[PDB]
Amino acid sequence: RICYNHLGTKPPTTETCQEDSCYKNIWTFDNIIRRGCGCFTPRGDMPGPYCCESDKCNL
Repeated sequence: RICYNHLGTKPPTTETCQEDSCYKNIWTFDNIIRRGCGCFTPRGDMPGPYCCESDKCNL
């Protein structure tokens, strides 16, 4: 599937990745959208970003 791992300062790379789930992380520390193919933490307001099992999965 495709999930981006851009921003911080440098915005061009995207992870055309093989994992069963990917996450949208919109906080970090630096107030930014920097994220990836990983996750696998049930997001029942548990430690982690919001994690989904679809291509992009809402930008």
